Amino acid sequence: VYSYTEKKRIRKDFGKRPQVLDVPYLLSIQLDSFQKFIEQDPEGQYGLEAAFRSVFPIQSYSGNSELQYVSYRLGEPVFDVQECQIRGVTYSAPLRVKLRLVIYEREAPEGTVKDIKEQEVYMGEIPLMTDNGTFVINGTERVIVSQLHRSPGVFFDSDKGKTHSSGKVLYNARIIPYRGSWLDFEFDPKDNLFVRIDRRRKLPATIILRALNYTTEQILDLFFEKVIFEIRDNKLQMELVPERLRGETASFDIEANGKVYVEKGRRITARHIRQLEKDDVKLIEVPVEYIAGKVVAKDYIDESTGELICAANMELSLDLLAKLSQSGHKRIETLFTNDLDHGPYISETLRVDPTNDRLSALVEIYRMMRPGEPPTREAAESLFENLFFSEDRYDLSAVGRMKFNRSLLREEIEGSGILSKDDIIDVMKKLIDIRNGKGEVDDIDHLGNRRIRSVGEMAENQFRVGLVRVERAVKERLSLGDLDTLMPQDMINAKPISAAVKEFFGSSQLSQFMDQNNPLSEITHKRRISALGPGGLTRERAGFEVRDVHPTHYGRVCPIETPEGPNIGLINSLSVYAQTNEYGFLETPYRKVTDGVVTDEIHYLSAIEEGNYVIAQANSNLDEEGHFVEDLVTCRSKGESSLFSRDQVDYMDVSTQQVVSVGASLIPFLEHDDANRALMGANMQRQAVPTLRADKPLVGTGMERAVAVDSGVTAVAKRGGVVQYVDASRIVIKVNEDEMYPGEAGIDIYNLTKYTRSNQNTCINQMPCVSLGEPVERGDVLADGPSTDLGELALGQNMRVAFMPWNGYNFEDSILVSERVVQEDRFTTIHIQELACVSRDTKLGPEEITADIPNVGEAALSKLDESGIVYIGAEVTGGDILVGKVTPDSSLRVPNGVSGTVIDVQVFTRDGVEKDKRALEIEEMQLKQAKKDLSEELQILEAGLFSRIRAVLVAGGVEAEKLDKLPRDRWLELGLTDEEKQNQLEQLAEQYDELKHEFEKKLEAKRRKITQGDDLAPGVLKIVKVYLAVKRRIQPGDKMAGRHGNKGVISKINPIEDMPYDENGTPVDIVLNPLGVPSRMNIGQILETHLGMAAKGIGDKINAMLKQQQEVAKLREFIQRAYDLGADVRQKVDLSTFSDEEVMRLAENLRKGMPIATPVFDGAKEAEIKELLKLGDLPTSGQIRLYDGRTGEQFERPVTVGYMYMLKLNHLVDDKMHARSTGSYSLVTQQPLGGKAQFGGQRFGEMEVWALEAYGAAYTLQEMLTVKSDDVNGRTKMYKNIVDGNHQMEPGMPESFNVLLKEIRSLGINIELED
Amino acid sequence: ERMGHIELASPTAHIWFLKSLPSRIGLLLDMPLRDIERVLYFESYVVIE
Amino acid sequence: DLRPLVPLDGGRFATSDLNDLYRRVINRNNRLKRLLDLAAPDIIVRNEKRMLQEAVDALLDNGRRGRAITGSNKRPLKSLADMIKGKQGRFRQNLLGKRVDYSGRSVITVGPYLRLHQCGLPKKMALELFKPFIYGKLELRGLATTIKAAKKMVEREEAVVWDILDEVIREHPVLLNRAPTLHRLGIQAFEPVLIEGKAIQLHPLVCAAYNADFDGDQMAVHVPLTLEAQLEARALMMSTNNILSPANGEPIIVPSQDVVLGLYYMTRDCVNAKGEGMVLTGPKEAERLYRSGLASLHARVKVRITEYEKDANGELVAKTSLKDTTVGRAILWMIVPKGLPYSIVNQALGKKAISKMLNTCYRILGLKPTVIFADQIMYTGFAYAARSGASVGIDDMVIPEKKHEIISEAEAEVAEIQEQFQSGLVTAGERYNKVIDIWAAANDRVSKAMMDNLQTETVINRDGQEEKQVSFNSIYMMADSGARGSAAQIRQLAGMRGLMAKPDGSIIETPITANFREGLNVLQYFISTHGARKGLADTALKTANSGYLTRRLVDVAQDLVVTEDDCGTHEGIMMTPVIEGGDVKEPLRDRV
DNA sequence: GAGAAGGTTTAGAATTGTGA
DNA sequence: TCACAATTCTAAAAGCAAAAAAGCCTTCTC
RNA sequence: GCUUUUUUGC
Ligand SMILES: [Mg+2]
Repeated sequence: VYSYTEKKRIRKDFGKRPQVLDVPYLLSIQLDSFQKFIEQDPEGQYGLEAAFRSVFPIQSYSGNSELQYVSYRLGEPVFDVQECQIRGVTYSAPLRVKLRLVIYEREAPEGTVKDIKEQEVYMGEIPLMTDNGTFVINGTERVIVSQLHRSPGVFFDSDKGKTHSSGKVLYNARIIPYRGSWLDFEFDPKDNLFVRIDRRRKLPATIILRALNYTTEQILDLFFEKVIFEIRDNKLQMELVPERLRGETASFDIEANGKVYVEKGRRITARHIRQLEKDDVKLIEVPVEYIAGKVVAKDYIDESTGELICAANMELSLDLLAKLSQSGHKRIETLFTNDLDHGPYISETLRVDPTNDRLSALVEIYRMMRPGEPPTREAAESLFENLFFSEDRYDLSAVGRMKFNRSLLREEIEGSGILSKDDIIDVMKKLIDIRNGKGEVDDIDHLGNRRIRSVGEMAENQFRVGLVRVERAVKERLSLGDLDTLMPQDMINAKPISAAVKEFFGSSQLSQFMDQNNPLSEITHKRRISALGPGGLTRERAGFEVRDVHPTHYGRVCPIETPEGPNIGLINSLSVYAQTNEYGFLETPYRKVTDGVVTDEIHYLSAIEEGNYVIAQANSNLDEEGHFVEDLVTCRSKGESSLFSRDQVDYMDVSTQQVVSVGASLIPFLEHDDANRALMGANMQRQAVPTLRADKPLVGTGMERAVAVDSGVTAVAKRGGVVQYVDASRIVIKVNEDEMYPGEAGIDIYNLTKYTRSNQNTCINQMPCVSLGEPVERGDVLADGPSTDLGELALGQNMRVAFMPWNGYNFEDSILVSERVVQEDRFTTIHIQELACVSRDTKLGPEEITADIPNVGEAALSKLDESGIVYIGAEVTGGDILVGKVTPDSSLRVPNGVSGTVIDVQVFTRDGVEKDKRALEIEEMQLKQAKKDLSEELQILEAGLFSRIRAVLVAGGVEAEKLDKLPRDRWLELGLTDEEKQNQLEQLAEQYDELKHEFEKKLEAKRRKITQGDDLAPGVLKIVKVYLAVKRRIQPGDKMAGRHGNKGVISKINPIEDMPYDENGTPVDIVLNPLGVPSRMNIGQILETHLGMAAKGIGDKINAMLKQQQEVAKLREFIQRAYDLGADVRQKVDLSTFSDEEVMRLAENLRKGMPIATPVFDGAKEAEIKELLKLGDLPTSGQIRLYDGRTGEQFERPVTVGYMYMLKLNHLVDDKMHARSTGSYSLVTQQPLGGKAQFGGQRFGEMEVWALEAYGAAYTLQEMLTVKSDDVNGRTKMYKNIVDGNHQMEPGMPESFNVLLKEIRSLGINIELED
Repeated sequence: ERMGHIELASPTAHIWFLKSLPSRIGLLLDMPLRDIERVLYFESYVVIE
Repeated sequence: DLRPLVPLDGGRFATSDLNDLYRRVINRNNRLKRLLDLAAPDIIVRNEKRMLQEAVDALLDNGRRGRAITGSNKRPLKSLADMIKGKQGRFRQNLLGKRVDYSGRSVITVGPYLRLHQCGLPKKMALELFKPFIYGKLELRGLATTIKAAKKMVEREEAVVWDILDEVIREHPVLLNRAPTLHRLGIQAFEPVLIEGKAIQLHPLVCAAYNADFDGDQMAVHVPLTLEAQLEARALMMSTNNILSPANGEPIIVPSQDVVLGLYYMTRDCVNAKGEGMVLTGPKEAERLYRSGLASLHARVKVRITEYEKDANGELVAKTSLKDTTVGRAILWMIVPKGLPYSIVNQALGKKAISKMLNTCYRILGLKPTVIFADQIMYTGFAYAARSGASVGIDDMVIPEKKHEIISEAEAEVAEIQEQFQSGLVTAGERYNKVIDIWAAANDRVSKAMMDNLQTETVINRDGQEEKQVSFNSIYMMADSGARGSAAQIRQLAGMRGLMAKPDGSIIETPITANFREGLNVLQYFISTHGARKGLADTALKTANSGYLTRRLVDVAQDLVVTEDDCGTHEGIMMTPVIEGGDVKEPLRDRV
């Protein structure tokens, strides 16, 4: 099938792989999250419900008067989005929560409430997300970028070999909670087990166990297995499990049953224990020498004296053995300790510690945490109980609990966020198990451990923090005051909540200013996941391994889109198909392949879960039913590309386009560039500035349409219908009746945006792209925003390049442009500059805006109304006047250089100052447009009502001739019978009446909103903003680029008579250097140039056979021939179903080259490019034979021409040039100001002084840092001497030296200059 | 060019000389810095002769 | 005034930090004064004196001890010490590095027609830097009476100021400086030439010195005022007095990429062309044959040339003879200065050949002929590079016919070793090492195959039986001639691009058998990305460490000056050629 | 409304903690 | 006595440029 | 005319 709007230009679409999953809605990442944030939520797991339920109910100190939660509602905005931009105030919504305070009785746990007082309390606004994923905070449009951080859980790191200077392997076990304190267990070269909290001073680990209601016996039982010694008549026969002996030496004669099983001197091996277990050896005698080498487990106390015989965890020596041997106890418990399979780490740690009891442990911790205050028993108890085991102050998130349990091989995923003794001891045991050798560490680059926050989760955390501050306030107040008098609102005051939310949105490291100079720039500023922010690493401390690309980013994060510079690899971009888990982790889809057949069920796989399977490759040839044709297919089992059999696979990749972000998928022939060139191309295609007349790619990737529609730039139809009225300022679409609601007789009005400033000072307009009477179906564009063309994404123009050297005017990266391109305004852009005059009320006279200006003639006054403000449409230049304002001479002058007309003036004034005459004129104008537009919103409804009257008034004493005599209104009092017909007439009259009422009631408010003043900064009368609109051309110095990272700066604008011209006469339009390509291996550009030449050849053939008119039969035949060419091309357009009028419009849209779509990784091939070149008339090698314009001679060595798509980046030479001779100087250190806004001078940093010292130029340096910069009297004398005619200086001495001298002097350090 | 000054009601220690690490005052009075700062911040008494 | 309280825009005052700290100390001194006046109990006077000590401790050096004091914002405020030390104190920010008047900035572009000591400076920028000189010359010529009138005149840009400006711009060097001035040649003086535009036009031959291509860089121009400054720029810095690197002997005017391609393509030879074998009376006849289409720029020809050998002490002795050269080499000979010998331009002039040719010019003749020669070399290189029309197409990089077979055989071999491992006869580590070895062998074989295919691809017949010559392919020329690129890049463009390294150094066991003229599937591209991201991160995080190293080195060795003529000592160092096991690495001649 | 008004990554040097 | 050696704390971490937005004390009161 | 945050270029 084909739409009736995608049928105007069909992209000849190469590419063999029939994809199954369509590209999802690219903005879902932020739309879904902020949808979750605000949603009236039964069962309240996420959103504001979660926060309120967490913080409420609030209970005083048994004050018998407590407050709970009922419901919450979001009101409506006071202002819609567009006027929020126009005015400057946040697009918000008010939050109202149904609180309910209830007063108990005396001694009333069981006692019913005596008073119930309820209302809605107003607590603060919350900014809302416009339907494009953006927020409007103060006029400006901000984006709250996602954040990638470490998921809460337990992480066992190595610290491999960079400690102790001896290649020891330490081991660490960290607990990261969602809100609390990091708890760390760690090892020491001496093989102790230490703990620490908050990365502060370190302690022996076991102390925490001593604080958890434990004695030494329990600890030893926990972390060791017991061994039994039995005092016997013959030297302590010992009970032996064979498995406890493997990998050990023979220190004695292993004997039993009157038999020696294993002899001394040898070593126990696998066969030895085999012999032992086959024989079922129970007990073995052993000399006391080996018994002396174990440590006693339990504290042993004499039954006679009631005194200790031998405390635990100390070496058994022959003296102690003798003393205890006759004590009468014949059973001794020791600790199995093999230096390979086990280790007594806890034993030595118990040796180290200075504590013995719970009191000792708690006081040690308390002295550890807060020094200065002497310890107190109860305070320390409360503290250590509150530091980890009070859910109000510590909390693993539910994701934290899931990771915690999964890591420790537990079985449930649900749990409780408060820590437990079992969990701590189990972490300890896992850490020791890693130390022993069993188990392996967990890295921190794995995308299983890293988790995406978003606007929803960040906003919830901020709102929660604010609300707990407020509940602290209400709790403090609620224990006091007379309860029955106060309504439940006079204690909240809502200040902290609004303060916290506004502060997070307005000024946060992630809620940042929007990049808006494209549709691509926005749609890829929103799908950005930033490693930085509060609760994340930082650029300086950022490591060197996190910046690298892990083998598990396949399908989740782009490898070739990351802004090089200080933060490379910390700011990632989210892949095309990647979605986010229920918890935060990133999924990507995969086709299920049960047997060899590749089934068509798609399962989303997370990061950890992707390793176990063996996942096939996106491009693995399969033959029309799903058997992998090849014998050995490629897969990626566990982070290791490898080669697997025809049937081991358990998944396949959805699409070949799923590994790359959206911005890197618009580059054609990506699989021919180097990776670096692809990165630079993906990064410069986001700076392209939108030009006057957009031009389609003509070699694309089929992602232009989705990118253009999936941003909010283009006005797309909501319900399909038939166009009814088109215009440069609005569109009116008549909805088809089938889609229409049951009533309301709706039509669709679209108010196109016209010449407004973007954040980057560009022009965002929208051109209608539909004619009158044009049927538009649901979901089809109507208005082509900037850099958009028929709903595609047109970032630049497609230009006829030739690759050759041309007299060194394209030496390194320079470009050599024809003047034919300046002539046509191909690369001309429109910038808009918003200048502001702030009219304060100063002292020495309150200021004004009078047009009267002293000390000026009539040159400056000829471009003003009598109020001084400029007529809308007046060209101005540097140093002119735009607003009249004089001292009691602060008139807003045009700053230097900025030129062009004045397209818009806006004046806001506060309620209290009389509007001035131009304010009167402007507000009246706005009122008139409001009334006109909202009378236009009246429609055929009333005419339909009159027709209904006429139909009901068909006859029955009716004047058929006089129906059209008088206006249609008076059709109700005419003659009629006395039946239901007259009642229906009265009902129609009623309808007419409430139609008036309903429209008038809405129309009134606009008067109020327009009339009123607005909130300025305290102390200011009124803000006047002018909107100049310069128009930038192209010129030498302007930076230009392609899509493959082949940037360069325009060097010459060469006359058209000089360009090389092929024999047919057509001059070449850009000349690019060949020497670029082989070094920086971007072969993409050559292939794009050849495919462009092929496509424009086809377009020329169509334009020839159309201009020199030939019948539509030939056109459909040729277009079909062009649309077949290929092999297994998946498109297969059927052209015989167009009716010889769709073909004509189409072929008229193809007279400028046939577009092509070359998907990212299975694009066209060389052979098919050659075929398409043949289908035109062009030489197959790609290279034509050119002539030299200046001499007319022929170039040896045939040269490569073609059509390459060139962008124009926003680094314009006229915004970079700057110069200074003498201006204004800073105050403290009398040195020139820095910047181009200030008339500033160039910094002469240290390195340049070193260069000058190296040459030996001493006088140049002296005049460079004494006269030209800083010596005040010296530089005035220098200026005077230069004007006079004598070139000489009296240096003197700096005045930024005396500053230093005095600042050191204002310490206690007398510094002076000597003889 | 013209400075000013403030008369402290009592003496006070110059931090630069006190805790430059190494500290001038410390190894001029051959006695550690922990106790010197403790005395300075009014937490112990130091005898003289 | 060293801590001003400046009324910001409209109606508010911005209080510096020090005013806050001084205010606090004054308040707390007043409190202590009153308390000691009233003779209050011990505890509170102790507390107050402690907290005065604390206020001053924060005043003089904030945050040196715990609990750094914070102001309105959560961050610490800046004391005296923090106003001196650090990267933002007066020592590194306002004393060693100053902002400077009479100085502009703009993009740099390429002007390939300037002489080696000129720079094209825009008219707007130039008129703005040289304003006081313009005032001076207007006043001296009398066209305006007073500085007010002169200022109005220049601000309105009458028709006279342009000729005045061209007079005051005559012999007035300006210093061009690129942003990270790394070594001595990052600042250079130049003669301005007024230009219409907004980009500084910079002669190509100096780019290498600046390390500045034209992808949108920017340079800052400063103006010397006094006469010592102008003489210093003219005599010490001028771009002609800097043609040898300071760090070693090598020249710093190596002709770089387009010019070397023009000279290489011009001075080559092909076994059949128009006008092969004729005899030409001299270089001039060669030029007027090539310019009229009767012969090819490179066709084997006998020519009668005269070279000047200066065997006579400071006197040139002519020698006439017949040589076997091509039209290209004679045309290039028409520019070489007098005293050179003819064999110096009679081979395919790569980049090394051209650099040594300039070195021998400099050594035999001096400076001025070498400057003229470098200019003429640039102009001729550009002209004949343009006329060659040397372009690059897809067919100019040919897959060797044998690559298919080589990769198939290596696949068979690795299958054999994998089956050997299936039987357990081969240990894992040995299996891995041997697989890596056979893949390296296959890569080497295919690379040599393609190089043999390219390096002699052309086959052509003179008047009969065939003949093999070095190939005129475009990409082979770009790499061979030293223009831009090496053999590794061409290997990746044509033959398989070898094996790739996982970030941990481990070499993956599945090479990228597919070059760039063919596709890379998704996985091969992902592996390539591992490799590339490592390098980008290296550069980004290495520039900073290099800058810090250089800063330390300078701030140590910033006192050595050459002060005497001979300290008069007999000690020294015994230098001998170094040997790192194998052959001699650094020979004695270069050593001493 | 608004005036008052007290508020990582390493390295190098220095300490002290057993350990003689 | 007096010597290593382990723990603690301080010092540094390229340059130039442009843009944008924020921003200048809580409270206590008449 | 100062501090911070963010971004971008080289
Ligand atoms: Mg550059």
